[PDB]
Order: sequence, then structure tokens, then C-alpha cells
Amino acid sequence: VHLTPEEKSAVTALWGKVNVDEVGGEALGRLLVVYPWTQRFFESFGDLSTPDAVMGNPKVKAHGKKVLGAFSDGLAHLDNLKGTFATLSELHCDKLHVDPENFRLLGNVLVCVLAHHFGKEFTPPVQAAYQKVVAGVANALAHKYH
Amino acid sequence: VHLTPEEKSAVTALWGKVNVDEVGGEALGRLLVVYPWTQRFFESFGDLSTPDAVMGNPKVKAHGKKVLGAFSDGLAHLDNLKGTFATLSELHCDKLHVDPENFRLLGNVLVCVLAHHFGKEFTPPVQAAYQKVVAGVANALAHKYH
Amino acid sequence: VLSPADKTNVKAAWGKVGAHAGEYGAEALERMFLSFPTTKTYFPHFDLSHGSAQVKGHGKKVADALTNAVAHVDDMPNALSALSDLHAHKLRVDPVNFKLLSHCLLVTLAAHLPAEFTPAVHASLDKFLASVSTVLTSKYR
Amino acid sequence: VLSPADKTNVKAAWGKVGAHAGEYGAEALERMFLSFPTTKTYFPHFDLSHGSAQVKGHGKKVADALTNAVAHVDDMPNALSALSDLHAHKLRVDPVNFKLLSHCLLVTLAAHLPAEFTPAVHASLDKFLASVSTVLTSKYR
Ligand code: HEM
Ligand code: HEM
Ligand code: HEM
Ligand code: HEM
Repeated sequence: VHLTPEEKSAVTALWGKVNVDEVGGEALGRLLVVYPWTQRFFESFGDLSTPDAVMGNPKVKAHGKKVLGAFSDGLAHLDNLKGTFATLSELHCDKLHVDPENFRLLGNVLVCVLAHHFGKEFTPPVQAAYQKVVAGVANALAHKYH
Repeated sequence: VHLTPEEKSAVTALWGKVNVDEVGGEALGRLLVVYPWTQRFFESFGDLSTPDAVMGNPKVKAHGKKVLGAFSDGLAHLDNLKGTFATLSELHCDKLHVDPENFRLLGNVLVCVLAHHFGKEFTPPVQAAYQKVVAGVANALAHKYH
Repeated sequence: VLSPADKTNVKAAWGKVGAHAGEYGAEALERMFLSFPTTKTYFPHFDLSHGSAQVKGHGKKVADALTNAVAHVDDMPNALSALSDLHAHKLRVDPVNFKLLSHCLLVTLAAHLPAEFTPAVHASLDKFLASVSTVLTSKYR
Repeated sequence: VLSPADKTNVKAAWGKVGAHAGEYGAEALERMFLSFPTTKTYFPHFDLSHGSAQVKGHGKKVADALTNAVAHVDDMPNALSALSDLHAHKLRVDPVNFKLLSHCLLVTLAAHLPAEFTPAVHASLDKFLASVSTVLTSKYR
């Protein structure tokens, strides 16, 4: 993904401060509340009926951890997102049957959560770089769909 | 863009039979009727108040043929869409200020028109190949946007 | 909003289709699956090979719904209320896909009705399919 | 459709924005121009540089219009009528761009309202912005 070193060091800069244990659950949780239709993939996660039931749902929190862990690993390989995510791409498509549009929604939500946690330090320039990142990640996860 | 050699072939075979004058005028005229907001870029062409005025406007027709000309050249370069349309991308961004989202619209109109002309011959597999071409072209036209 | 000239255009157009609604329905589905493979994630249980029955059958169900919408054009939200219900609470298809199927319907119609698919008619049908989509996703949240 | 709960969330959140609106609006536009450069095609005459006086002044206008929709949340299509005509006949911005700016507004508000930006408020504000966008885009054709 065409990313300047300016873009790259800033992205990496900020990520150092991220509590993956928290941001992952916030991001997955907000996805399920803001775009309620995406709940069609997580019925087995139990009760998701009110905002609190979703945000505090332990399976939602555990699962968001896994999501962000894999994301972190993508930030470690920004020059090979496609290869880094190929088996996850095959899985989401062949086993889980997830519409790739869903990766873009999560990307955008994640950006709002970032903003929420860092305030002023989430500058427009820093946002612009994170938008390129979530777009690259979303594209890499969709690439093996056929 | 990843085109199959038989897809590359399906596209070339059909293009070989396109009447560029007719098809070009028809695609552009339809873009202007189906999506009236696109008219913002062609104020100088004249009266465009109605579908008939638009489809009969000789400058629209002449411009339709020129656009499809640039498109034809792109089919001779399917392995290098970016390089072929680099300067056309600079132009459409720096001097004309055209939002690339408009390229996708013209692409889809272009596909209905070919369907309209070739009928039974514009089969689902043939359509699938031309959908990739049109996206590829749209993406190359968008490349130098900054 | 659909104008009177739009409603006329869509009844006329849909009128010819006539008995061929079911087939054009199936054809649009096939074009969508091959042109936009991500749409297939919503149909993991169907055989999607060319001309197979599941697709045949669903093609008619889609067409009937539209025929229904054409005959109830001044009252779409009410005539489609249960379908909207079903999309919002059970199917949950991302809204972007509706444009993809809409386009494939337009292509299918252009291919089968060369005389009727004028630019004014093209315009009306597009607005109509967009209005239908709006209705089907109105209760998502 | 906005619900009673959404209206409440929206009024409370915009209430906390207050006299920072023109400023959040300008920040939203700046976020938009850097994250999605295609949007700059609609402002070729504006000096878009950070701190630009034209940009701040424009944020204010965007913000005031949002304030008027909050103030008339039960009569939005009519309170925004003049704005919807301007967009359809003059501005003619492509619908996809309204989502980009909405997203940037949400980011701007999350960046400034840590306590009010709960999952439920974010959900209502997102819905609200999608309805504003729909109104402003409703008379395009
Ligand atoms: C940043 C993008 C995403 C990443 C990196 C990601 C990563 C992962 C990982 C690591 C797993 C566990 C894999 C396994 O069980 O073997 C997973 C599972 C799953 N993902 Fe995603 N995911 C993403 C987005 C999405 C979204 C948008 C959806 C649907 C809305 C989704 C739906 C699922 C489902 C349904 C599972 C299995 C749940 C279960 O265990 O029952 N993923 N994802
Ligand atoms: C398939 C994608 C397109 C291609 C290949 C294409 C190609 C061209 C070409 C060859 C020219 C002539 C440039 C010159 O030598 O002066 C042109 C001009 C122009 N294009 Fe495009 N075009 C495309 C799509 C669009 C669309 C979608 C819009 C807006 C809806 C647009 C807006 C314009 C405008 C405003 C001009 C200048 C017209 C004038 O001279 O008055 N183009 N384009
Ligand atoms: C023009 C818009 C559409 C209309 C009018 C429409 C109509 C219908 C109808 C009438 C049904 C059967 C409802 C029943 O169970 O009685 C159905 C089912 C279904 N539709 Fe569509 N549909 C539309 C668009 C879409 C799109 C865009 C998708 C996704 C790409 C989609 C995916 C589905 C799925 C997954 C089912 C359930 C099939 C099954 O499991 O048997 N639909 N639709
Ligand atoms: C939240 C949705 C939006 C609202 C409420 C809004 C509101 C406004 C207002 C009040 C004006 C001043 C018009 C006047 O009265 O003279 C304006 C102008 C304008 N807007 Fe927006 N706008 C929105 C979205 C957009 C977006 C998505 C675009 C394109 C990216 C855009 C581009 C423009 C342009 C080009 C002008 C005219 C600039 C000039 O003065 O030359 N707007 N808008």
C-alpha cells in the first residue's frame, strides 16, 4: 500500500500507545451497535439486544482482541498486506461467508474509536494515514474472494 | 487488472464489432440523462434540458466518439492501464476537476449500452469481463488524483 | 421521487417483459454472481452453476416482488412492508449490493428489450430500482 | 427513520458542541480533504491549506445548516428545503461524497466529545447524518 514514511512512522508512532485488549472490543462492539445488520454473523455470541449487552458481552470482547491482534500484525508488514492476510481472506470468504463490505465498515468504525481514545492527537494528517491503512487491510482481506 | 486470457479475448472479439460513433454518443448522452448532475461538466455543450436535446446535441455525440477513442486505446494496453491514461488522469483532475466517482457511472452506462446493442451476444460471462475492464479503466483514470 | 412520467415509463417497460419476468429475474442473478462474486456470500446454500434450479426459482420470486412493486407504485412502502421486514430482520444484506443487482437488472432489460430501452426509460427504471432498494433497507436500524 | 431515542441523543450531543460548531465543521472539512482527496475537486477555487480562512468560514456554514436540522428534527425535509434545491441544481455533488463528510464529522466529534460519544450516541448521529444526506440529495433527479 503506497504509504509515505511520514505516513508510516506516524501510523506506527501512535499504535505504540494502543491498548489492543480494549480497542478491539470497542471496535467490534460499536460495529454491531451502529450497523446492527452485521449481527447476522455472531448470533452464537448470545445476547446483543441493547448497546450495553453488546459492549459488555465477553465473547464480543474476546473476539475483538483476536481481530486487533491480526491487525497489529498487518502493521508489522505494511509492504505485504496481501500475503500477510491470505489465509484469513480465504477463511472469511469460504468458511464464514462474510461480505467484504463489512471489512470497510469495521475499518471506519476502528478509525472513530482511535479518534475517541486519542482526541487532539488524532490529527487530520494522522487520520489520513490510518484511512489508507484500513483501506489496504480491507482490500487485502477481500482479495481471495472468488 | 487480472484478466483471464479468454476474458482478454472475449473483450477484444466483441470490441471488434463496436460502432464507435454510435456507441460513444449513446453512452455519454445516457450518462447525462440518467444522472443529471453530471451535466455540471458540460455547460458549454448547449441545451441539455431534455433527453431529446441531449441525445441530439452534436457536441455530445462528437465528444462521445472521442472518449470511446481513448477507451479503445486502453484495450490495446490492458496490461498497462495506468501508464496509458496517466496524462488523461492528470488532465481530468488538475484542469477539469472531475470527481472520479463519475468514471464508474460512465463505465456502468457503457455496459448497458453494449448490452442494448449486442443483445444475446452480451452474455453474463462477456459482461463479467467488461465489468473488470470498466473498473480497471476507472481506476487508472483515478490514479493521479492528489 | 417518481414523477408521473416515470411511473408510466416503468409500467410500459414492465408490461412487455410480461410472461418473461421469471427468466429475466434469473438472468439478472446470474449476471450479478459472475460480475460481482462477493454477492455469492449471501447464497452459500445455493447451487450457483449455470441454469440450475435454485437460481431459476429465486429468479421468479424476485421478479414477482417487482411486479408487485410496479402494480403498487404509488404505494410502495406499504405494498413492500413484509419484504422490507424480512430484509431488515432476517436477510440483512449490506445496502451496497442492491445497486449491484439493480445494475444487472438494467443490463438484462437492455439486452431483451432493445426498442423499449430508451434513455428516458433507462432513467426511469434506474430511479425505480433505487426507490425499491430504499424501501427494502428502510428498516435496517 | 429517526426514533425518539435518536432525537434525544442527537439534541444532547449537538447541545454540547454549542459554540464550537463552526470550528468542528472546519475541522471535519479538513479531515475530509486530507483523507479523501477526490473531494477537493469540488473546491478548486478555495485555498485549502491548513488554517485557510475560506475553510474556516465554510465550516461555519456547514455547521449552521446542521444546527438548523437539529432545531427542526421533526420537520427536516422542509427546514432544509432551500439547501436541498441548491445541491440539486448548482452544487451537484455526487451522493457518495456525503458519506465521506459524515464519517469525518463523526471522527471530529469523537475527537472532541469523549464523554458524550457512546455507542448509542454514535449510532444515532450516524443515522441523523444519513437522513440529512438523503434530504440534501433527494431532488437530484
Ligand atoms: C480487520 C478486519 C478483520 C480481521 C483482521 C479479522 C480477523 C479474524 C480472525 C483472526 C478470526 C478468527 C479466525 C478463526 O477462528 O480461525 C476471525 C473470525 C471471524 N470473523 Fe473476522 N476479522 C475481520 C473482520 C470481520 C468482520 C467485518 C466480520 C463480519 C461482520 C467478521 C466475521 C468473522 C466471523 C463470523 C468469525 C468467526 C466467529 C466464530 O468464532 O464463531 N470478521 N476474524
Ligand atoms: C471512460 C472514462 C473517460 C475517458 C476515457 C474520457 C476521455 C476524455 C478525453 C479523451 C477527453 C478530451 C481531452 C482533450 O484532449 O481535450 C475528455 C475531456 C473531458 N472529459 Fe472525460 N473521459 C472519461 C470520463 C469523463 C466523465 C465521466 C466526465 C464527467 C462526467 C468527464 C469530463 C470531461 C470533460 C468536462 C472534458 C472536457 C470537455 C470539453 O473540452 O469541453 N470525462 N475526456
Ligand atoms: C431488488 C432488490 C431485491 C428484491 C426485490 C429481492 C426480493 C427477494 C424476495 C421476494 C425474496 C424471497 C423472500 C421470502 O423468503 O419469501 C428474496 C430472498 C433473498 N434475497 Fe433478495 N431481493 C433483492 C435483492 C437482493 C440482493 C441485492 C441480495 C444480495 C446480493 C439478496 C439476497 C437474498 C437472499 C440471501 C434471500 C434468501 C434466499 C433463501 O435463503 O432462500 N436479495 N429476495
Ligand atoms: C452534511 C452535508 C452538507 C451540508 C449540510 C452542506 C452545507 C452547505 C452549505 C450551507 C453551503 C453554503 C451554500 C450557500 O448557501 O451558498 C454549502 C456549500 C458548498 N458545499 Fe456543502 N454541505 C454538505 C456536504 C457537502 C459535500 C459532501 C460536498 C462535496 C464534497 C460539499 C461541497 C460544497 C461546495 C462545493 C459548496 C459551494 C462552495 C462555494 O462557495 O464555492 N458540501 N454546503
